[PDB]
Amino acid sequence: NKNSQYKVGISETFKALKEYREGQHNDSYDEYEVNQSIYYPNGGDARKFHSNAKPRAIQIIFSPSVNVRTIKMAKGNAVSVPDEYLQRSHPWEATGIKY
Amino acid sequence: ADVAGTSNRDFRGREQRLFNSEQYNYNNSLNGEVSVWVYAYYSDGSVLVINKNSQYKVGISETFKALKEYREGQHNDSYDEYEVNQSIYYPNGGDARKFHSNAKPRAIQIIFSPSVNVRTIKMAKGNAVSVPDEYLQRSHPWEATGIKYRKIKRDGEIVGYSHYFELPHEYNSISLAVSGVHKNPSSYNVGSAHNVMDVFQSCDLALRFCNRYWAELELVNHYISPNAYPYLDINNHSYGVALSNRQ
Amino acid sequence: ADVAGTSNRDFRGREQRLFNSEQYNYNNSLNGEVSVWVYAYYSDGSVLVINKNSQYKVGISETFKALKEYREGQHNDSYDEYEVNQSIYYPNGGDARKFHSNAKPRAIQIIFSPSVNVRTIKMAKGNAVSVPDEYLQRSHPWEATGIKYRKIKRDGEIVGYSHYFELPHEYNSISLAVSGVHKNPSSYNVGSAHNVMDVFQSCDLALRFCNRYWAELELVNHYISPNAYPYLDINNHSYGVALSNRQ
Amino acid sequence: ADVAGTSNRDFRGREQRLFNSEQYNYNNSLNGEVSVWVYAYYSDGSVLVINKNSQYKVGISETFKALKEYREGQHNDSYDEYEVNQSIYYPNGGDARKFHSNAKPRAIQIIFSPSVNVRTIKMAKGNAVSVPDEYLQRSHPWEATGIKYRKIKRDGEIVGYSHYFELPHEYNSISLAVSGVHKNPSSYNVGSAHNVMDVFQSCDLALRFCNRYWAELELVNHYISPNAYPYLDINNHSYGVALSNRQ
Ligand SMILES: [Cl-]
Ligand SMILES: [Cl-]
Ligand SMILES: [Cl-]
Repeated sequence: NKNSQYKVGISETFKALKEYREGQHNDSYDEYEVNQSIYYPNGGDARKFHSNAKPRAIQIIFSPSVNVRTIKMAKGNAVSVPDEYLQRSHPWEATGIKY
Repeated sequence: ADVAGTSNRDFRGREQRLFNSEQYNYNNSLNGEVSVWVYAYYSDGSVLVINKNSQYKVGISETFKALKEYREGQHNDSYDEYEVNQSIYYPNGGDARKFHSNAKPRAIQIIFSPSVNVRTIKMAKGNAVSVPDEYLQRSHPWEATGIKYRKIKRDGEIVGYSHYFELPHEYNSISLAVSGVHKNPSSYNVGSAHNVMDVFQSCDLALRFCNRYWAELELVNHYISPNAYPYLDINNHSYGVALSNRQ
Repeated sequence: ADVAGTSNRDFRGREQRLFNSEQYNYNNSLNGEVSVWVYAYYSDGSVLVINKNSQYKVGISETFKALKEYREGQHNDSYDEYEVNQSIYYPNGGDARKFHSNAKPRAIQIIFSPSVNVRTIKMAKGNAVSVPDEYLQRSHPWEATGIKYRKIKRDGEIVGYSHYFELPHEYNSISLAVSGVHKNPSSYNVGSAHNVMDVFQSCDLALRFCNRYWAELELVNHYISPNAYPYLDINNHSYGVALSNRQ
Repeated sequence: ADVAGTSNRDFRGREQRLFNSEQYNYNNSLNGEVSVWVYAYYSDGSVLVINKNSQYKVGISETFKALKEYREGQHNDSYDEYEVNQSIYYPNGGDARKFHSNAKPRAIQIIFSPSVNVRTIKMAKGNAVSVPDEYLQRSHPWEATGIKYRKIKRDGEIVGYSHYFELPHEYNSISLAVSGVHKNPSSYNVGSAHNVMDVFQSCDLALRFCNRYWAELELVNHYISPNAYPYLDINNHSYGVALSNRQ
């Protein structure tokens, strides 16, 4: 959650959105290897096909004080590029119509 | 139809050249990305990359501690490295069991995308307690280092800009921020009242990436090359893809 | 000699076809195996296979707990998974630190060898405390599910039979047994007094196999294909070897 | 309509009574389940339940070692308990650091469903190396203990059968198997040639359940009561549901 005057946003990497269980085991070495295999195909040496730490869905909610026409989203790939290659990336999409 | 590669009717040929030219030129538009990379090189040959990609302007700011080597899911001497930090912040301030932490970076490479204006680049290279120039009272909060950036070139095209500095001495203990502004040859100020709130949104929409690769070879193979990123390796070899007016 | 592939004197050709036909037909004899496989699919993409191979008849019976994912030589949340079991056996019966155990199977595939009689197949799909139908008092101990089995076919031959069901809901918490009888088109009952003690010995001589593979790809490559086993993958692709009257 | 509870036209009333009667009677049909439970009582007040539910006949067979207390996801003295096993198998055979293992059961309760024929019940209560009666040479492989089974009754109906024996002495070290056959008052032998292969399939289709509950109270609340199972507690109190001709 972020709460601010005038404007507000959240920006998270692939890694930061993965499940983290505070004070429990997290397969932290294997999950480093998972990250390498997500960043580049066959880039890692993980002992699993699918990390259960990967999100299954995202909900974005705005307060009723937002102007919906101003909403912008940068949904990147796992190495934080909006649209396949930086050279051809618009840094956001205006997704207000979908809210 | 005309035969391939013999006439002005090779539309497949003309479209391939336009496809590459449009990518090059879109990146340099005010609609396009500007990107910075900081590479921290460690003595075990591993490399931390921090990347940020944003519209209008972009930067990275890291503390002394955040630039030290961290091996995800391995032992890191985490208690001794707290003590190392205390002895770096103030001479004889700590109780570490080592003279030199191998987690300290041996060098930094800063790379900008070719969409940066080099004259806008600014760097705050601080001491280990995050003061730019010895004491805050006498610190200019940045230096304009653009003149030091080398052109990373492939097939005669600029694919990026590199500033590299080694930290080979025991006293090279740094905090680091770098900043650049997207090219804007127009007289439309992207920060004028009309568009300033879009620049505020760009700060929130900027995407970050960070990862430690085991070797420069793994960085070139699995980070630089697959993403068409510019790079300069220890042997002064340039990587990247030339796009302007090219098939 | 006659030239290869031109006449009825290609004895190498005729023997190759008979070799394959004899394997197909031996399996369908009362001397031959009947085999069942249960595949438990987990959310991490791993697959538990349980196989049993026996003469006359064959089955597998597993508790709720035994079908849960177990990673040999890794951490399994073994204390929390005891608590998960208590909360599955009775609502609010446990003190687990999670809503959904990722060790719960997401789907089950049952496969029989082509030597099964499909009309004999029986399944006991129980609740998590191993009761077939809500309460023992009103439970028929099985359902005859043969009508639901799809033919796994290669080159027009039936190489096996598949029943697949997903468990995608939080309330899909099962115990499982399945049973089938070897084809017997004759009027020699293999369980008649003459041979009944041989069927008792078959129960003791049945060979079991179990293993967790990391991915369906590893299962296809290293389990299904090397052993000439039938299979149906998530993309509805059939695996196995056609043998009847084939080179 | 007629008023509730005043006439022979209370169809809701008649259907409720038939619904319960049909459950009672279905269980006693040859289509119905026969169920056995073994309860192993430990000194810490915990109770291991092993349950098996099958058509035609049912049993449980456990080694000395398998009946010992196992606490999932807690410390179990696993090395010392190996040594305990060696000293139980042969006097002075081990090097344990204790006189009495608190993992040894203090008592056993065997319960059968009311669908059992009590005259068919058989028990093999072995020594710790799984010999029924001192030496194999002189061992009958079972005793017919039906005469010792008490009727578990609720509202005048038999809801189950109980055999209970304490193991309070240091020398009470047992292996255990128990077996019973479903009621069959007909002259249709379910093991005659016509149906014998269905009895073989029943062995494979039998569903098993096992779990350690922390207390008899937790067993009554979360295992016995929710599943409409019969039970007899330490205070000689009967649990279960009367169904025959009852609303
Ligand atoms: Cl523009
Ligand atoms: Cl035969
Ligand atoms: Cl009947």
